[PDB]
Amino acid sequence: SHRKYEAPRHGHLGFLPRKRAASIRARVKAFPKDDRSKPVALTSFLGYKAGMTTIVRDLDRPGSKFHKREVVEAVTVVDTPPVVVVGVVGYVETPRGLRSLTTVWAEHLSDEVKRRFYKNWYKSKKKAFTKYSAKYAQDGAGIERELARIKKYASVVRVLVHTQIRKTPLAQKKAHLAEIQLNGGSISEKVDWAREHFEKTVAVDSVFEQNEMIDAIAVTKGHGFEGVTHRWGTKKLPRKTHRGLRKVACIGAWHPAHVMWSVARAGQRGYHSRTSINHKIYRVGKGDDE
Amino acid sequence: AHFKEYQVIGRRLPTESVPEPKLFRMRIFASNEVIAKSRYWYFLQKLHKVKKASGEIVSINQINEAHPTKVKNFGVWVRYDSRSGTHNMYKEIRDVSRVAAVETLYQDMAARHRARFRSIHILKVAEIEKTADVKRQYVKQFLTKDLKFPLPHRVQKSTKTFSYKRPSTFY
Amino acid sequence: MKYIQTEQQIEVPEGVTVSIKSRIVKVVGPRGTLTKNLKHIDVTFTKVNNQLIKVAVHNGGRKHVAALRTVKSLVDNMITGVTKGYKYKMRYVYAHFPINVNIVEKDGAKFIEVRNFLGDKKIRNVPVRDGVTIEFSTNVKDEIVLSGNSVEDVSQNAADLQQICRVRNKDIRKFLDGIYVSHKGFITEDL
Amino acid sequence: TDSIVKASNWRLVEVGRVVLIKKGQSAGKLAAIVEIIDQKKVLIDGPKAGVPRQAINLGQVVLTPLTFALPRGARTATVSKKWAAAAVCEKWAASSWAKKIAQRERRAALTDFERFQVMVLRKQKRYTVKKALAKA
Amino acid sequence: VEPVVVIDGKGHLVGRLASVVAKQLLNGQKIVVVRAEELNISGEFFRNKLKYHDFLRKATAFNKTRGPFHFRAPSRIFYKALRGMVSHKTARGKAALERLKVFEGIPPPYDKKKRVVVPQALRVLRLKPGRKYTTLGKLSTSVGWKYEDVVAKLEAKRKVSSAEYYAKKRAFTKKVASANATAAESDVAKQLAALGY
Amino acid sequence: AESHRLYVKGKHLSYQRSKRVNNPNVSLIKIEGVATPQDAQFYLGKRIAYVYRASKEVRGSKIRVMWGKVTRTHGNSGVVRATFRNNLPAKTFGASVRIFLYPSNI
RNA sequence: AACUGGCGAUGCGGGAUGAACCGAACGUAGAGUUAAGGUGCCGGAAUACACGCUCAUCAGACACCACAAAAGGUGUUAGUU
RNA sequence: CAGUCAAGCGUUCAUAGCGACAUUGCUUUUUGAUUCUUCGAUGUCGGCUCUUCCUAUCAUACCGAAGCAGAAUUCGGUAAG
RNA sequence: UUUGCUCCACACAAUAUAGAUGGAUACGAAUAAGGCGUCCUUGUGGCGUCGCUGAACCAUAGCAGGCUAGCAACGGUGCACUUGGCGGAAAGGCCUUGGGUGCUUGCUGGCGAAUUGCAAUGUCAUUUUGCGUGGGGAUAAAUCAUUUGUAUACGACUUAGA
Repeated sequence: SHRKYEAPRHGHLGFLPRKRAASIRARVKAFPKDDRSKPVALTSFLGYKAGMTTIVRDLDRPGSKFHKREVVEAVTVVDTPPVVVVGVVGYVETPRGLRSLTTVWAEHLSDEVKRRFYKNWYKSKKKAFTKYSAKYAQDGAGIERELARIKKYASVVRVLVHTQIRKTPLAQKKAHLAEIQLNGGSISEKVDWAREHFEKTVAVDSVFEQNEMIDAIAVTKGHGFEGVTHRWGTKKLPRKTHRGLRKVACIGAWHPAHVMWSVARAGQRGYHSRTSINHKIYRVGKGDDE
Repeated sequence: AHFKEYQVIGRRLPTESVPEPKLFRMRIFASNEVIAKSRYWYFLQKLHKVKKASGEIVSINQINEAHPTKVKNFGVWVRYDSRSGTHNMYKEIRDVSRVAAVETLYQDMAARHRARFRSIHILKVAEIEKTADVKRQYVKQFLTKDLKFPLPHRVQKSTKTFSYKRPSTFY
Repeated sequence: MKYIQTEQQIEVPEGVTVSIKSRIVKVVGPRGTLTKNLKHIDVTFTKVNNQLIKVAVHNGGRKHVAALRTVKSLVDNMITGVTKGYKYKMRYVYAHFPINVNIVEKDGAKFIEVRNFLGDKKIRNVPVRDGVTIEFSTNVKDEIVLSGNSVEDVSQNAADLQQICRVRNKDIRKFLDGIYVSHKGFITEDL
Repeated sequence: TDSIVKASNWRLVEVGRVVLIKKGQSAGKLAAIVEIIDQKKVLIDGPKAGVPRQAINLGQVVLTPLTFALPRGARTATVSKKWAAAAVCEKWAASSWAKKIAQRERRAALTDFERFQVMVLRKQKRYTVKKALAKA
Repeated sequence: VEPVVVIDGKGHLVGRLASVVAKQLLNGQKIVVVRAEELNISGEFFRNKLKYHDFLRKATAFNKTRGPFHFRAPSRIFYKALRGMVSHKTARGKAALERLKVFEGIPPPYDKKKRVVVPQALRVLRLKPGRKYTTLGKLSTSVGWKYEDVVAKLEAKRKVSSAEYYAKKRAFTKKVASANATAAESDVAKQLAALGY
Repeated sequence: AESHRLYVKGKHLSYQRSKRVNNPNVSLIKIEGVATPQDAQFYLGKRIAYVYRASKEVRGSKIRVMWGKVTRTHGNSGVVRATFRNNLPAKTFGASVRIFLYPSNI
């Protein structure tokens, strides 16, 4: 028979599976649509979430009861030391999707960015990009060829960048390496931009301007194995419940003779990849500035 | 099958009260001679008080088209049973022989009324040769003077599965 | 029944030319050039004397002999739009709120904008197709004239105006407000 | 200027239309459409070529470009007379379609020795042609 | 008969072509199908779109990752049609589907090679004129296939290259014919003609 | 010449079968080039060989042959029925067999 | 309940699948021929040959059997007065 | 639960909305009839909890109709998001 | 940690081929229309011609293709070098300048074939791997353990550590 009283289902089925994300660093699943007219620009930056604080600002909303009145607002501070450009990637579009045809790296790579490629860094010969550096050190001996390949092909160009973990006050010493898509001009112009910025450090103000509405992509806080009551927010069973109350009582009907995917079950909570949109930049503050 | 037209003459069994009965005749379109005799007795049972036991068949002779290589108009009066009732209808065919006209009439009734062989009585087939007696438009269409038409979109059946040029439907 | 041959003779005015490839029809006249694809009809054409063209269907059904005369009328429409032009006159109907209709050019597009229809703050923007000219007809109050060669484009623009001036949530038998096509004629009639 | 429409003419089936029988006893002989029974069948006759006078489907015959004057429903004698007067068989054999049929028959009727001879002559002609290609 | 047979899928009815190709694969023929975005299905686009939506509605209730996997690309649609006609759960059927290959457009291994057609599966020959039909690329885009524009772009590029090749081939053929006109009509040509060739 | 073949190619299609029962004793062969029984009649009685290769050498050769004969015609489409001294292994469905031109009647 | 034929007690070919339907009843094999049913592919066997009718934004597709009705439609076909 | 017909109701007006006398159906959610499975046992009422599905749609989206001037309503369509 | 590892070539040895036996031989679009030539007012044009199947086209003669000679024959073709490009959809293939060498059945010759005995696929194509030879080329990391806590039931995971 039917449900006696209608209630909305617990949880969102579009955020499934509620498993641990593949890594700490959440990737940009999709970049802004490309427009050739706009200048070549980074579409992303990498920061380290430091903490939250409070700001007070005069709200300007013509019609709210708090128009031209002070409002207190929570804010998040992301420490964003300038990220170094090391290498670029070209993506040729195929009837199976975007495929990277080649990746050209920079002449010299930072010790943190090779620590990224290592795991037992101290017990290592640090042989990393040594033969690539030998391939380098000339005008176009083997680098102008790869750049010309990316110019002739690779309708989508992404630049490889890494964070300055040493500047950031953590204990990691292992830079975070990522790609940011260049979303302006021609493919040749994007490759020109990447070449010019090889081994150059880009600051956050160049890409993000105040009062912008940006997205944050990150892996949420992990909370380990969780019961269904907190993992899905299901109703708690009454106090006099034998064998437990932080559970879902009926996890399925007799038929189909299976537990459905849409029934709430205990497991890992948190440490999921998330992309949360429409966060307003309240300030872009400079480090070299008391 | 290939229908043939038969003349079947049969009579009642002669009795000593009065010998030599009236010796009725019929034209029957049938696959062969056994079916011709069977249909003759069917229609004679429908008409007169006689049956195969009470009568005999004195002659069966298959009749040929007088000129089986000349095109004529054939008016066919039929009666047939539907799923609801019995109806008399009149169709006409362009053909070279009455047997082929009747065969194509049988196919026609099957296709246009789902009327099977059992539920069809060919009342009459009349060979009409003059125009202005052809009443159906789907025949007067081909009695048009100096008629010529093309056959657009020729489809050529191939023997091999794979072809190495794209086809043409030109004629 | 499969009629063996159905043919209609279309007449070509002395001032125009018809170029009929496989099934692309191009009519050229004083007013311009009008093209139409017809690869969906499966008809045949035969030029006769530069002034008659016979459209024919061989062994066509009822639904085919219908389309034959349909394409005949369509080609006559292209010819008439290339010789005389098509003019559609629409009147404004409004009980209390005056309908205010003008032309704007956003990025060079000649949109028609309607304001104060039943006195609402919404702006009703309709685009204008290729080859369609809008004239705000003086000498008669609240008239808009849509003129061109392609009768399909002209009549479809007029239909857009009519279908953008719809009234909702009201008894449309009493709220007769709207922009209605009152005249469907030729541009150069009685030349 | 002048209106242009592609003629779009394709081998009308009509009285006097010369056809090439595709399947059956004849299967490769010429006949004349004597009468048109229907959109799908015609009375044909092939008296010179050896096709008997008969009613056939238009599917069984292939219309040829040839056509000679013929009264509708003319008897076999008249069909043969008009066919011989118009010399239909000769102007058929002159065509590249009849010549293709004849060439096909000849190539099929070649023997093994004649296939070897074809190979030898092919080699000689290939040598001379491939020499003329570079020398011209 | 051939090592690999490559079929231009353009203008082919999907079911007839799949039946033909399945029979060939079971008989032991390696087959590549190209231009699967240009395959045809009889009936209106709305009709076949509703058919695909009835296909989409079917999924294992308790886990959709177990249910029927509704593939969207035209090549994968043709492959599903053919897998229906091959007994794919046995080793023989697995071998036949291993012999089959199907693509969108014409990849580099095959744009340089001859492409054939299957007349008993061609829409122009098989469908009665006037009947509506759909194109597999249009249907695939409507049901969620993401690469119609990429395929069309690369198809235009390949067609341009192939048209240049055809112009070059015609130039070479005209030149050889004009230059061997002299060497033709010779004694050897007369003997070859009289002996059939 | 570089072509030495003296046999016609054929495919071993399947066994003689109904819907749900096969008979491994009689195989069905499609001679490549034949599409009608009237043309398959030429191959009635001709020898057929399935030639395969095994990694182990038995009598001086790594190639093994199973011999058979065309018995009759099968169907309307030029397929014929063949019988072999050993039934074909059934892994050879769609494999290549050699139809020799002997015993000859030309 | 009546007559008969069956299943029970019986496999085999067909009806996808079924105790009863269809065909046909059974020793172990071989060749040929067929029944009922089928011959696009699964699947052995004609994408056979004919004449039509049908286009369905829930087509239809083979007896038992696995459903559909009254009433309607210038859809289209044939026909009567 | 839904149809067909149409004597009447609806100021006149069968069919806006209804609709008698009759008649055709669908469904298996709020009853029987039967006794095929289960009596070497399939844990029965209701509630609580939770998921999913159907549509014969209460609300919401967009529409058509009215005895729809507006407001509010009523009758239907696509529609189970 | 006596030649560990990669690339090229070939003294061999081994396991097998979903099945070599001359060639997967490339325009596109249309089909109630096209292809190929030619002419121009270069266009949806005029003219000619073709199709009606690949029954085509290429390649095909020589000990599974031998050894030697000649003749209008400087054209075909294999190998191996070099040269200029083209090809990113899965390019991994397609053209091209030039120098050597082999053959040529384009035409005419000389010699050999046997005996596998009257057929027996009568062994000639690879897909990998192993073991060696001779010519080059570069001399890493991961895991455990310790640590960490942006992580965690345990695994797994951010991290650090000469």
